[PDB]
Amino acid sequence: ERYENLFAQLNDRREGAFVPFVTLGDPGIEQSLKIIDTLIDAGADALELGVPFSDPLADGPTIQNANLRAFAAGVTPAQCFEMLALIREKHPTIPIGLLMYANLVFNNGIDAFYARCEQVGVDSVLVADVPVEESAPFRQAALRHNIAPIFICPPNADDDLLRQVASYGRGYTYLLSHHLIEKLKEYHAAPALQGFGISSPEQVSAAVRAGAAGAISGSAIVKIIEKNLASPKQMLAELRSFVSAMKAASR
Amino acid sequence: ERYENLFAQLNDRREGAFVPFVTLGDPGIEQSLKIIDTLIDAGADALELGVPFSDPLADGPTIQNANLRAFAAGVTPAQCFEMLALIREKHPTIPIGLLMYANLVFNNGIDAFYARCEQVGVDSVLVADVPVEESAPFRQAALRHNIAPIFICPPNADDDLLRQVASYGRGYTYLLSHHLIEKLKEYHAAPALQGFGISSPEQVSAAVRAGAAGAISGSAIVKIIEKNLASPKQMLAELRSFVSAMKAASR
Amino acid sequence: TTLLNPYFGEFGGMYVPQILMPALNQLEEAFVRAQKDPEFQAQFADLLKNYAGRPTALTKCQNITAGTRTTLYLKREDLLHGGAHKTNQVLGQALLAKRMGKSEIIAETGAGQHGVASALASALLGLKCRIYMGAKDVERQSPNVFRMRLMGAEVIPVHSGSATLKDACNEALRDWSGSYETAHYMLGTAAGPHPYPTIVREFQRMIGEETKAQILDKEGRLPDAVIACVGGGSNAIGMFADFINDTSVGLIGVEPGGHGIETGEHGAPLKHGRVGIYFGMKAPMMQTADGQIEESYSISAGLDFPSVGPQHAYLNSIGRADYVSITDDEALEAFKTLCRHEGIIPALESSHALAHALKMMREQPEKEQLLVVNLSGRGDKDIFTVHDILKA
Amino acid sequence: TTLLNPYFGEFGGMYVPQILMPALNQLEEAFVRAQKDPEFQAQFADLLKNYAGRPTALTKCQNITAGTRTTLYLKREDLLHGGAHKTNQVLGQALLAKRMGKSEIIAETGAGQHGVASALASALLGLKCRIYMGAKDVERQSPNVFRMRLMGAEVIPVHSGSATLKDACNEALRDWSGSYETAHYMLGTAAGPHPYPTIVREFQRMIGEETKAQILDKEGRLPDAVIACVGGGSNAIGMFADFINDTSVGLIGVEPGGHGIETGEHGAPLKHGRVGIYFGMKAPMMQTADGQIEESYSISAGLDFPSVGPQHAYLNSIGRADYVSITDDEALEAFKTLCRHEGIIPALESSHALAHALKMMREQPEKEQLLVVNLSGRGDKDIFTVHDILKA
Ligand SMILES: Cc1ncc(COP(=O)(O)O)c(CN[C@@H](CO)C(=O)O)c1O
Ligand SMILES: Cc1ncc(COP(=O)(O)O)c(CN[C@@H](CO)C(=O)O)c1O
Ligand SMILES: O=C(NCCOP(=O)(O)O)c1ccc(OC(F)(F)F)cc1
Ligand SMILES: O=C(NCCOP(=O)(O)O)c1ccc(OC(F)(F)F)cc1
Ligand code: NA
Ligand code: NA
Repeated sequence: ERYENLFAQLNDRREGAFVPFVTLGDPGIEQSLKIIDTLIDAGADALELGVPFSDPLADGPTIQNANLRAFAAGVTPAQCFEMLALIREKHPTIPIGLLMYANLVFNNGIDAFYARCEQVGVDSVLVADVPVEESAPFRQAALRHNIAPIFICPPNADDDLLRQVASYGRGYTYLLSHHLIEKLKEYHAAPALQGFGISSPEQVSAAVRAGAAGAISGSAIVKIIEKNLASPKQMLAELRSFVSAMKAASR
Repeated sequence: ERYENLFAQLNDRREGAFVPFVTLGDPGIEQSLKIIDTLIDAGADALELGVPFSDPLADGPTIQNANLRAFAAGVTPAQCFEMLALIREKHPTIPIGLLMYANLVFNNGIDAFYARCEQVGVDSVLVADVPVEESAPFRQAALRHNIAPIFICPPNADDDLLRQVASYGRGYTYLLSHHLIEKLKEYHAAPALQGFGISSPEQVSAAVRAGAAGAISGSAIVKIIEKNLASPKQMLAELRSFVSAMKAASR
Repeated sequence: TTLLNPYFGEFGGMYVPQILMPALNQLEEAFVRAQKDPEFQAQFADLLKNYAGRPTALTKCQNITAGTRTTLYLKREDLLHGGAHKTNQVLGQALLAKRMGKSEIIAETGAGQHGVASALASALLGLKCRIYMGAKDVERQSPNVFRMRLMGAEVIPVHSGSATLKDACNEALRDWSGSYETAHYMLGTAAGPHPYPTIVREFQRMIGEETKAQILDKEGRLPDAVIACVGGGSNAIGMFADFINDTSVGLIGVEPGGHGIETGEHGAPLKHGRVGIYFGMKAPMMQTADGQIEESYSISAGLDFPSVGPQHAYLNSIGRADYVSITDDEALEAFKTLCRHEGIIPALESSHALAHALKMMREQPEKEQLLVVNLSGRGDKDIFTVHDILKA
Repeated sequence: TTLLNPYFGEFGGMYVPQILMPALNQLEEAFVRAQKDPEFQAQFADLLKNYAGRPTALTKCQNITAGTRTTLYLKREDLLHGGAHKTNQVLGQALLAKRMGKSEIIAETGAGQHGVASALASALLGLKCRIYMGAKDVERQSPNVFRMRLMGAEVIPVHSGSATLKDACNEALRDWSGSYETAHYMLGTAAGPHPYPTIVREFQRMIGEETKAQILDKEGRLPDAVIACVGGGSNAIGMFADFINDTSVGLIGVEPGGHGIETGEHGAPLKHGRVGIYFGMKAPMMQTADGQIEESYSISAGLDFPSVGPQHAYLNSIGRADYVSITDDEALEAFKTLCRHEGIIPALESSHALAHALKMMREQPEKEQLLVVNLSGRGDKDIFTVHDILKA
């Protein structure tokens, strides 16, 4: 619902969406909540938030350390959901998506996980290690709780996969970093957001020109956090400048 | 010749022979020459002298160390022969026998070794690691140079061996520590001298009573040397007392 | 879609990022084709026989069973080139890599045994071998690390996470996700995403096939039970496979009990863990109440995989195979006993399997039973560890 | 008198104290009887196959000979239980000890490989094993010393002399002289007093017998030459034996050249020593101009016997076999080359044999030749030594 409204509003303004990613609890609960509020105040159209996991086999060094820092802070899934509830209570319309690892969703029951997402106000969930081939239980539980199941459209994909992602995905299609973008639209796929490697304003403008509904940036965001650990204030200042720049490029 | 004269003279006196053993050059050339003169002055009827060898596989710990001490002194076979020449020049009638290891005899030629023995005045040679079965070259070379080849009559022997030792041996038969003594005499074997483990006067009297022509003692002698290393004088004093005691028992 | 079933009951699957699915599908197809290719089978058999030393002996251990009605045989994988069963399947996977036109090899290792096997196979077959190992394991496995380098393999320390096997596993996957085009990920156990559990089983199946032929030749009948340790599950499924349809033959897998199941310091997820999704599969695992993945503790470095092969979880669920645990001390006793009574130094991993066979014998001395223990590897590598312990 | 000829030309004999002759005669008679006893042969064959792992593979090494007309095969004694060829004959000698009604075993060892073999055989066959080792070797072979103790053998350090192998040999003889009634001296190489050179050759002859059968099966013809390292001479005569009457087959023994023959620091008495009498035999030896016995220097601990088997000295004298030497550095290069190109870690002893084969190939690249190198043992035991060196 929030993704639908967002893209409709962004379309009426002929502008793309800029979606930053950060790990919940990194480098701490308090600072993370502040980081998130800064990202929103800076121009973020939506948020992608990660729940600290012991073995993030889909993340590079930068995010691996974000999780490490989060764990050093004692961050747990239960606390992440408390943070999510708070974030939603403060920001009613911004789309909030989670980046999860399968075991955290499966742990206490898949249905229960998505039910918790709905109660705190989450809009979408992308499970990193669940390919479309194993997605049935997950997207079914997502749909039952009005949560959009996010699917990754890889660059090394084919027609078959494109059709699956288009019919199974909701909210937005995660386009890994043109022709695919056209195919997705042809198959009525959820708006495409390009991710992976997006760290400059020009890349954001490029994505929107290619036909994507927007772009997602994480590592670039996380790097600002890790390089200003000893300077909480400077960290926020830098974050604001980066997001504002990336957001401006989407217009 | 010297063994023949010795046993004849000892027979006319109804007494056994006491033959001590020592390693040449132990603990040094000078002290060794003094040790030898003391043994002779104390009552030794004959001498058995060892030439330092790297691997005395037929000697226990006591003698193993005698060789070690000799080597620490830089004693060599050439020097041992110089000592032998000197000993003979000082004592013309005492029988002198060598205890050798095969490689020292074989090294520069077997014939040459026995020829050197004859020139310095040695009377017999017992090669520790040359059984009667391999003795041909050795006893032949010994006989050619008027040297008595000494053979070991083990306790675990049999008639066959007894006959061989009796016909091949000269000077004296080395009887390893009764019935064998009788057999040897029956076969006209060289006078028997009992060795190995002889360390007390009673053992010397026992050997003579059994029918042996005498007894050989080494380790007991060497132990006196090693236990008085720091007291050259005391060493000799003790040696004299021991030999005199052992000799007295042969009368 | 796939050519073969990715599941064993509820266990298994292909829980990997979408990016890696083409690599798995390619591998499955290559495997299926290789299995029906007489030429591939001939080459694999040639290497196993003339390079690795197969068949391995089936040794009757008469001294250890004295005074009981137990007859015990040891399948000697300790005599295989490399010192462990790991060599069998790496040779097959290496040939598969070549069949797919790949020139590089990626491997993960904890104890270093699979790493050494991967390195030797790569040296022989002209493959550029890259091995990931938890920094903590690298530190305590200097010998194996040197052997790998001596054989031309690049050893890469992984400092992320707990810096152990599971972390090395993650690193291997992240590497392969962007290099599968030219490199093959040689997984070291019968776990991970389909088709690995199936491929590893098939490339280790000769252990059980040989054992069956040898036991029939020597005893004229099948064993009452075959026993093997279970870290990831490869040596055990290799032994079990050919006997699965022989209902009278018991299949007993032995997980490490560490300091004791009640202490929480063990490596027995199959019987004392909880099902989860990690390392590309749905299987029982060592995990916190929150769902974070934990490490498996054991005196033996090789029984460190924090989960277990999906086929073992399935065989357990339907009651075809039974799984038990053996503690550090029980394994140590078995290690000392085999050394002193049979003159064979077993790997500490294998010692867990032997320890359970000894328990079966000792608990019921007058029970007539024919047992086969899979001696997965030799223990020359564990000499120092055992020394430090006994000396302590 | 004896049943068999104690000499090979002028070399050999029984140069031991008269006290030990009955023990040698008893052993010779027991050996002769055992050789014509189908029951003994059956038992020995059973142990070799089902316990030790025979037959061992004959591996074709294709990568190392690339670009030349040399075809090289490696006889894999490294895959034998224990890690070296030593295991073959200890099993036979252990059975002989039992045939004579002896319950104790005396053994000498330098590197510790024969010691471990003696210990494992004694553990299996219920023999009380006592092993003598030079104190200096004990200090640098802690691993092997522990393996021996783990397998129930008593390791006795020898501090006499240079405290090395030759001194251990003397100690073994002095012990046996007064215990031969209940104990058997299990000599570890094809040297010493008759009947040992003959017995060891016969109990190692399967190496060459298998190699002949395997090479005929694989190449359809006999090798142009078989190559083996020579410490005491057992693995080499084991390989040579069945080929002696095949005049077209060259027999090449490789002695350790250490730092170089011209430095005097080597272990090549056959070609650079002088004939002498020691350790119960007349053979070429490392000795001073005065006749004192010296030690053999080599980077490899196993090529430390200061003399050489009498049959090798004889085969050399009549020109049937040729002997050469390989330096520490040449052996090290061969060790590294086999690891990197064939995935096999050879013993540093065996590396000397490989180094010479590599020289034969490299010196005349276009010479067509079929060579077999006897890989006497695996080199896991040498990993640290090679490491310290390369690191240095
Ligand atoms: C002799 C032996 N026996 C058993 C095992 C356990 O694995 P398996 O259950 O796959 O058979 C291992 C594993 N070794 C793995 C995990 O550390 C490695 O990376 O080397 C082994 O080396
Ligand atoms: C793998 C290997 N290859 C070769 C040799 C040399 O002996 P050989 O010449 O008798 O064959 C040895 C000897 N090892 C002897 C001497 O130290 C021992 O006591 O263990 C060995 O262990
Ligand atoms: O959005 C997230 N990525 C942040 C990384 O930073 P960036 O490089 O800027 O996207 C992100 C998205 C999907 C994901 O799973 C998988 F890898 F499988 F696709 C992992 C991380
Ligand atoms: O006479 C010598 N022994 C001195 C040892 O002291 P002791 O115990 O008193 O004889 C002596 C005699 C023979 C010998 O060779 C062999 F052992 F083979 F027989 C070795 C030493
Ligand atoms: Na496990
Ligand atoms: Na030698």
